Amino acid sequence: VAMCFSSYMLAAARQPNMSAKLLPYCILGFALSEALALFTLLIALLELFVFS
Amino acid sequence: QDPRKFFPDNGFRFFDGPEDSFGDGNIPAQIILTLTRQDEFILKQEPVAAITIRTNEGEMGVLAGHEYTVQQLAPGILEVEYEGGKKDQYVISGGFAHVNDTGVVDINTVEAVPLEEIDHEKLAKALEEARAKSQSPDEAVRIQGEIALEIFEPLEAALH
Amino acid sequence: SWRDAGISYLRYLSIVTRCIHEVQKEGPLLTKNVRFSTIGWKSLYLDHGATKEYTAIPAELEKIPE
Repeated sequence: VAMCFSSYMLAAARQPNMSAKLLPYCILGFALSEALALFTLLIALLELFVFS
Repeated sequence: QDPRKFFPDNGFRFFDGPEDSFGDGNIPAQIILTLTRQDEFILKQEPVAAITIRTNEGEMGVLAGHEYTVQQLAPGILEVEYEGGKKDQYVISGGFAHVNDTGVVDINTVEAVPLEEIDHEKLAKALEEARAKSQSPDEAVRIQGEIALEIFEPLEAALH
Repeated sequence: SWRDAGISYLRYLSIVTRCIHEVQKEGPLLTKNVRFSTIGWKSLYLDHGATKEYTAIPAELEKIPE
């Protein structure tokens, strides 16, 4: 997550003009990185609340 | 007395440098290059597609709207590529590349000569001259040989 | 290396330029640009009435100022 954000922080620092075009790809890699934690929490919920 | 009859103008004002803005729009399609040796330019604000430098950290390349930077130039060759696919090589003697986010290049150098006016044959003798200088144990001639070889070896590999 | 030897970066550039002017072919370009590497200047400091050379900085590039 922060590695996805950190690259944006340096990038806009190194180039403010491109800060608008890189943000969709920070959002993309952020959501598609957090999805694996989402499915891990889904495993956490399925391991217990359906099994006895 | 007279109240300061003279008023010499600040000579810096005669030059018209860029106003490097943070960028509220798009990027240009081609860099605006301006090469300068000691005092006179060989290239003034020419549109160019790409340029490849040799630096101390390594060999770099640049396109339109490259990140804002400034750095040394290793004593070697410099490659340039226009929008027409052709190329132009220049042997250089150190310098400072000044790249901008707007897309602008100001490469201030000491010397800038085309490859066409150089012969490998004359370079050949100067090679072993530099090697003998480096092998001659003397701080006054050793470093001079190391530097002479530092400038011939890029040419030695660029010619071959 | 050459840095810690005492020579400057400016002597380094001028030495490289002096070396590059040798190898390039003979023509009007070299015929002009050798002027940009030949060393012919000097330095002087005025005595009470006489002229004397302030030789604390040599013009030749191999030497080291002191």
